[PDB]
Amino acid sequence: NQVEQSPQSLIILEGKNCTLQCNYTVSPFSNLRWYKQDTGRGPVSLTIMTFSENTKSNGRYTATLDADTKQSSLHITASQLSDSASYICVVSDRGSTLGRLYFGRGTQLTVWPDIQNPDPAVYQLRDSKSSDKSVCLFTDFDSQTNVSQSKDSDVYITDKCVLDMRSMDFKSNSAVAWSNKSDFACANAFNNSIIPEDTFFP
Amino acid sequence: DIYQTPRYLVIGTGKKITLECSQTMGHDKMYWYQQDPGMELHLIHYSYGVNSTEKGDLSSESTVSRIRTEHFPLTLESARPSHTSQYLCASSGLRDRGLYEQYFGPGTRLTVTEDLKNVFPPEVAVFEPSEAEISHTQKATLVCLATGFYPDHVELSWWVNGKEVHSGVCTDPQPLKEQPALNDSRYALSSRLRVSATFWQNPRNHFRCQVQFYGLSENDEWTQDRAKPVTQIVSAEAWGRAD
Repeated sequence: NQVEQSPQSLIILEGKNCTLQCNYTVSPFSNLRWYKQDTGRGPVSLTIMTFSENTKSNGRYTATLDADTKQSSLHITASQLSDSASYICVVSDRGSTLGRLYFGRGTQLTVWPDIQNPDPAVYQLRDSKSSDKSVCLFTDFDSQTNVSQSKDSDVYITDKCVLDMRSMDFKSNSAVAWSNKSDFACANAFNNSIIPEDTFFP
Repeated sequence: DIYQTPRYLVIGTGKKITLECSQTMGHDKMYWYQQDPGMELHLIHYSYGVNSTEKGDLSSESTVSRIRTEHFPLTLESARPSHTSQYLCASSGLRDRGLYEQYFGPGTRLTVTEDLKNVFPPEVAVFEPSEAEISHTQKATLVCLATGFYPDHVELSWWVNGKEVHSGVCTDPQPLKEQPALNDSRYALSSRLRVSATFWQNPRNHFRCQVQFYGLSENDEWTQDRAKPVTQIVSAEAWGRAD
């Protein structure tokens, strides 16, 4: 590709800044853009810059260009959850109807919450017997805890998810495991994962 | 704005397909992109105006037509698994500054499958908060489970007292494959709704997990003697529990 992006992917906590990189070999050069693409949606144009402009801002998004060295950076200030998305560098060779657009492969960005007071626990959730299942919920662990998918087509483990209780100023991570088979209990549902030592098992 | 239909399409192999794209901003240049989930945007066709038709850096089993400035339909030929992915329509108009801004449609997520007999709607279950969580945290987490569905054409939403909520909700970004060794594996998806303990303890509060499933149409031929896996809503509910 004539447009390469760096890094391939990164994971950051909310509150922090980060910088994505675009390098190109497109010649001639007319303008450079940064798109944001949310999962399942179409890209949104964040910023356009011409060869003679250094820098362009859109909210907490600030793009930088050095046409001399064929390099642009997108800097994100005070990252929040919704920043989680794929960011695409696109370069155009000519500034008019006849120009072609060149898309980088994009950088995947994930933004996890900053959990100051973790309270890891594995709860069992009832109701149903609608489902011949048993649902376990691993919750309130901090963002460094990694949730590993288990290798039983009986035992299903989702990856981790951030939920935001806006009116309480409270955020939490959670992962859901379940299995119809009887040989299953929340005590060992998350065995394949490294849960914190102090995890509350009721 | 710019529009795309259908949003979701499941189709058996070898069948003709047309993806509609409309734009009412009066834009001249229009584009079609193909994107595999997690991958780059490959340009496949474009148009300069009224009667322009060109090919992109990827040649496929596809054609487009620009009869009018508004409509830019795409045609996919003898349906082949490969088509499975997202097709994005876009147009660029002179936003200002001498520059053209690109605007994208919502897209079509296409799945192409060997046999339609492999299409199944999801099952939905809701699970109430554990007493342990309630007492330990004064919070209460409902979990919703959608399982047994093919293809991955699903939209999960939570309704409390008949109004849709987004606060306190997290849905898996990606679904799970029931059996990850099979081409047409069915899927499962999970979501959490978290509320205060006192909210949960009010037995007047009503909770609904709703899953919109996109499948076959009533027009589509069905020979399978089971219920046609048509586009439908599958749902599950719980009520607050005084305890």
